[PDB]
Amino acid sequence: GAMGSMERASLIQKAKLAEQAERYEDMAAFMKGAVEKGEELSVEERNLLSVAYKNVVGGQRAAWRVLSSIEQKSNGPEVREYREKVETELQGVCDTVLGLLDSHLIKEAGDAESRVFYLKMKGDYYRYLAEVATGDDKKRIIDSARSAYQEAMDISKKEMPPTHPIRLGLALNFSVFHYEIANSPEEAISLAKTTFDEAMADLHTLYKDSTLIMQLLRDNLTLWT
Amino acid sequence: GAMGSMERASLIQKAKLAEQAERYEDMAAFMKGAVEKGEELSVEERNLLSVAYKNVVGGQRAAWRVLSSIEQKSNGPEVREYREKVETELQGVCDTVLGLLDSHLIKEAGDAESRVFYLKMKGDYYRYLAEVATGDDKKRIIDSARSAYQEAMDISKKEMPPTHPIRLGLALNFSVFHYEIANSPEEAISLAKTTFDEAMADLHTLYKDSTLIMQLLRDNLTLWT
Amino acid sequence: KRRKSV
Amino acid sequence: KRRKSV
Ligand SMILES: C=C1[C@@H](O)[C@H](O[C@H]2O[C@H](COC)[C@]34O[C@H](O[C@@H]3[C@@H]2O)[C@](C)([C@@H]2CO2)O4)C2=C(C(C)C)CC[C@]2(C)C[C@H]2[C@H]1CC[C@]2(O)COC
Ligand SMILES: C=C1[C@@H](O)[C@H](O[C@H]2O[C@H](COC)[C@]34O[C@H](O[C@@H]3[C@@H]2O)[C@](C)([C@@H]2CO2)O4)C2=C(C(C)C)CC[C@]2(C)C[C@H]2[C@H]1CC[C@]2(O)COC
Ligand SMILES: [Mg+2]
Ligand SMILES: [Mg+2]
Repeated sequence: GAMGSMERASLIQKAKLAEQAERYEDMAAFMKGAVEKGEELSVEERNLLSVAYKNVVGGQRAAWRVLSSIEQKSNGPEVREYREKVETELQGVCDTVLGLLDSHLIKEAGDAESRVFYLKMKGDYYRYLAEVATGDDKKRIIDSARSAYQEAMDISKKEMPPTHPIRLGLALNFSVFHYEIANSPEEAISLAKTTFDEAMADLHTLYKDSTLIMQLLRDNLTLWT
Repeated sequence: GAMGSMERASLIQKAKLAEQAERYEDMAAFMKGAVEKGEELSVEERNLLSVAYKNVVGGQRAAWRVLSSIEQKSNGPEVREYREKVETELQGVCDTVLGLLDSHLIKEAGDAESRVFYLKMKGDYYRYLAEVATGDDKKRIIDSARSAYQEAMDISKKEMPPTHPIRLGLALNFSVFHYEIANSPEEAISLAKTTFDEAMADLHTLYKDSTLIMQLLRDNLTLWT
Repeated sequence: KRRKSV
Repeated sequence: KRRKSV
């Protein structure tokens, strides 16, 4: 509960409905309920999960940036108070995802694709916490992000082809982590570059997801150089 | 509470922040808190209120239409169950707005602009309830919408010029009520037509809001004829 | 496609 | 304007 009385397959079905309706908070609640059934997620089901929370957090991060912008320029208490509200809500979502990753998902993920997928998610949600962090725990949040991403990189390099969309998206986001969280534009640039080049050389074995992501890498390289 | 401890001016300020951040549910909660201070709203503050809830209900109605579409085409229980969830949430918002109109706003609204504004809102939120109604109370919901809109029309005709954006928007929505709720396309057409023509003849006394709305009237007339 | 309201 | 992530 709130989702404990609903059938696993009914949760997945409603999550797909919620997606069609752009009800991403419902989507995420339904998928969270699915994970809580204790069984491992399929490919499709992990995709649904990540898209649900990615959207929820994406709206919260977009709003946080607007309020932080307004706050810095105003530098009464109202702007800071409301930014704090959004921030705390955003943190609560990231804690929820990280809690789902730590309790069910990473533990039981035996195959390469699933493990890397969940470790990328773990990196991303610590990265989102790092975007707002200014306390003593900032440093520990950054190294949790790096640590998850690094383990995901190591597995993906041993077990997956260079053109795997999960490998490519991992590198894309890890490279963003280097650039704007860890203040290492050079490492961000080398990682994007090398990922894009190894991927070009393996296209001969595929595709839409992968070319989409390779374009995202090309975009960042163009932005950063 | 939840907003009872916050200053009236801090609520209005945060509502404007929430708008900038596209946090329309926060926006609506803040404005609801403002109304609950017991003082009458200014022009700007009524605008903020209507925009907050108009957006919240607009997302819920858009989602309801996607689920209703899917449901009719599928004609298990999941589609109907989830449509029901969204529906009940949508009804709860419409009841909240109608409750605010009935408790504070219409009662104390002495001037023409404020009274018509609140009566239009009352018509709209009964109209949104009528879009989803299929019970015994359907008929009573439709005549609550008509009754509010009619009183708003009568005042606006006595007290406001034909080009007043509130008069124009009232007629635009009342005309939509005729067309798709009351099954009276002819009345919807005559009301849009006459409103547009009286308005053209008074432009000589203004403007962006009004020409915007006149365009919306032209759009519906083009759609319906 | 969809009629306007405001 | 804004770098891509996925
Ligand atoms: C797993 C993949 C990709 O394989 C995956 O794509 C599958 O899933 C999405 C959405 O499914 C709910 C997909 O479904 C259809 O086919 C597509 C894909 O196979 C489609 C509608 C079609 C294409 O329009 O979009 C995804 C996207 C790709 C578009 C790049 C963006 C969302 C995501 C799930 C995210 C994840 C990426 C890299 C790591 C990821 O970022 C996860 O990190 C944890
Ligand atoms: C009261 C008016 C209009 O005067 C009013 O416009 C004032 O308020 C909006 C939004 O304010 C929060 C406005 O602010 C700026 O000037 C604009 C206007 O003066 C601007 C950003 C500018 C223009 O970009 O948009 C409005 C809109 C007009 C755009 C047509 C759409 C939202 C609304 C509030 C709704 C209401 C309409 C008719 C009845 C209404 O539908 C309410 O029924 C109860
Ligand atoms: Mg759990
Ligand atoms: Mg009240």
